[PDB]
Amino acid sequence: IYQTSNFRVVPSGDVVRFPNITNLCPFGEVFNATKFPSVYAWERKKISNC
Amino acid sequence: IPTNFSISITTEVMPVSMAKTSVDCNMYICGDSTECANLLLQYGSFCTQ
Repeated sequence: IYQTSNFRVVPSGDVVRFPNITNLCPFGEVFNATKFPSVYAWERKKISNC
Repeated sequence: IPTNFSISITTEVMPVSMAKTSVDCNMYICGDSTECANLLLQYGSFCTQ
């Protein structure tokens, strides 16, 4: 018996994980709110960087 | 001159073998990096020795 080289198992797949929310968008706060303006006096939003 | 006898038994511990160790220098040094192994190959065949 003569030692010749070393064997290695080449990885086939790949696993990448990410955190839960990472500053989730406040869409949920605007969707299910408590006060909603009328149709003639509707108010928009400026949701950005979410 | 002795007049009787005394059959005694003694012990003696002597090592005859040790731990058969085997260290893979390809995994000890440069575990999974490719450029690390490329630079290690420049130093010669020390791992084979």
